[PDB]
Amino acid sequence: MIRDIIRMGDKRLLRVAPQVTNLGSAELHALVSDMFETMGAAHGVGLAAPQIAVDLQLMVFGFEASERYPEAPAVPLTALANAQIEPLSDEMENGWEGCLSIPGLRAVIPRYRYIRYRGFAPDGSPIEREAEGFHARVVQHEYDHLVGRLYPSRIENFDTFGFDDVLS
Amino acid sequence: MIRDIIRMGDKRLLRVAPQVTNLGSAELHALVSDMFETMGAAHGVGLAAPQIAVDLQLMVFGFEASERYPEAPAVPLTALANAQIEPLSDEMENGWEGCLSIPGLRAVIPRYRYIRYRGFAPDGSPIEREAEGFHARVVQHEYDHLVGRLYPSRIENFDTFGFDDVLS
Ligand SMILES: CSCC[C@H](NC=O)C(=O)N[C@@H](C)C(=O)O
Ligand SMILES: CSCC[C@H](NC=O)C(=O)N[C@@H](C)C(=O)O
Ligand code: NA
Ligand code: NA
Ligand code: NA
Ligand code: NA
Repeated sequence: MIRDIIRMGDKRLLRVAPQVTNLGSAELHALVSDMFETMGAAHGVGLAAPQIAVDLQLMVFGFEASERYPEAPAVPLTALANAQIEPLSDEMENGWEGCLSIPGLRAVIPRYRYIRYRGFAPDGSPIEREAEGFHARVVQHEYDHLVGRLYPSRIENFDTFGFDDVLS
Repeated sequence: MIRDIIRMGDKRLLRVAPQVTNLGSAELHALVSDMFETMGAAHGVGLAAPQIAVDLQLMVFGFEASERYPEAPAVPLTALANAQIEPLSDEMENGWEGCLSIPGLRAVIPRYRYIRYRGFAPDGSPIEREAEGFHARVVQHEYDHLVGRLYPSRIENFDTFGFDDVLS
């Protein structure tokens, strides 16, 4: 079932989401199914549960290939609960992001180039991976959603903030 | 003639505009006529020349009444060239702004509560006024456009940044 994506301005995107506690459940599998479906219909590369007004530490992401980010390597399709994230150096990297809760826009956002993330797959198997570049960025971006944070609060150069069809 | 309003992302909104040097001219009157017309069609309370891709220190503003800002007192309809602005105290005030170059959005922006602004009417008569509250805010907002600045770079609380129909 495709869910409605709530847009910036909605208080529900500003919450700190509680943990998932129903790993391996039919309810959770259904929710993640919906998230993948919803992410697909909106052409996202990630999607965070709060974006569909469900207050939980849960995200999905990945693609074989992206139209939006053609140079991006494949990122494994992943559903991740109770994510925690750790930078593996201080090195930052700028890159383009946009948000489905902020349709039509993008900006350049600095993110850690290298991270580790940990959590659980929906069946309850533990996940821990090191990630870099775009893979890392995506997970940081989704992580932010889980703590009530959106990319505009991280823009440093506002000359890069603009509409997709316009930006130059 | 209604002009196209360029949207955030366009480099032309990021320029520092040169002075108007054709006060009292038919060309300038025509340009301001267009600006008032354009501002009217888009339901603005101000509009800055760079928003219609004309690189000049020129702005129009004012209304008898605003649907968008019903509590706002009338601000005199004004066309102002070569504006300069001076705060009259350090007191700041938060209020809602939106931008026609950023359709659909608004945020809370701190502005000087009290200013003086100076410049010329299109016929070349000098204008100097003291202004407060909403009158002041509008002129600051348009002034920003003339130096390559947009309101997102002044947002301090990003919880207030959001879509019009959503914000709560
Ligand atoms: C590259 S980081 C952006 C990840 C998000 N998911 C957000 O919750 C997107 O898929 N964004 C799309 C819309 C994009 O960047 O164009
Ligand atoms: C109240 S300050 C906003 C002034 C601008 N003019 C900008 O160049 C507007 O008229 N904004 C409208 C769209 C609004 O605030 O809703
Ligand atoms: Na928040
Ligand atoms: Na975008
Ligand atoms: Na600028
Ligand atoms: Na608005």
